[PDB]
Amino acid sequence: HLSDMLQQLHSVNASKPSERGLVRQEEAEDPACIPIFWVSKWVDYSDKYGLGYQLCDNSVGVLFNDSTRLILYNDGDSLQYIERDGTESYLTVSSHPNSLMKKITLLKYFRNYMSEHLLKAGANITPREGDELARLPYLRTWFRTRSAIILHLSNGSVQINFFQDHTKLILCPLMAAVTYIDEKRDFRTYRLSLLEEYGCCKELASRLRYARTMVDKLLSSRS
Amino acid sequence: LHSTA
Repeated sequence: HLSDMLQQLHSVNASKPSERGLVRQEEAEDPACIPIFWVSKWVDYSDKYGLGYQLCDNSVGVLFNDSTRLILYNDGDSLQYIERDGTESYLTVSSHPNSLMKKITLLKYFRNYMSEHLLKAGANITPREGDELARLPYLRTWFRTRSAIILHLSNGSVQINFFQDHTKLILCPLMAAVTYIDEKRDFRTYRLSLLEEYGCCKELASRLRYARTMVDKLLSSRS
Repeated sequence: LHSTA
């Protein structure tokens, strides 16, 4: 999905959306393209353990430093563990699977911390309903720059959270759509092809150019 | 080290 996302970004950036003779940004909105999943909260303990995160459906996950992943579903009991080599196993917290108690304990710690202390990004927003059978996406990779943290989910979504003004972009290659959460926490979703037609403000155009640079970085660091 | 408090 990254290559597709890159092409979609090249396309919108090349149309120079903030230079449109008449920018009609609202005409490019499409609430139907709101994501099913995004990252609502995160904790970076990557010095010793890894990166913990909460998705907007209240499930939590950790990408540990040893390349393994542990996901706790929002029922607060069902677990998925993904080993280095990609093997996935379903477990429960209440079973107490001994070899995983340290990782389970850390995930619980992160979960409680996020729940007690951190704001839920997109708190106001009802996620799009997904198919019940679809697997819960997990964090494929992440990195931080001086201006943002970049989070790449296994369903192809890329989310970029800007440090300075708390603005956020969530890019969805499957719909060729972007959700922009602005400095006032207002949530707007746009179809990229419509942004090409109707243009957009300098603030959104700037962030979309930065997004292309970030997708190039993801593609350059892939595996 | 964490998202917005």
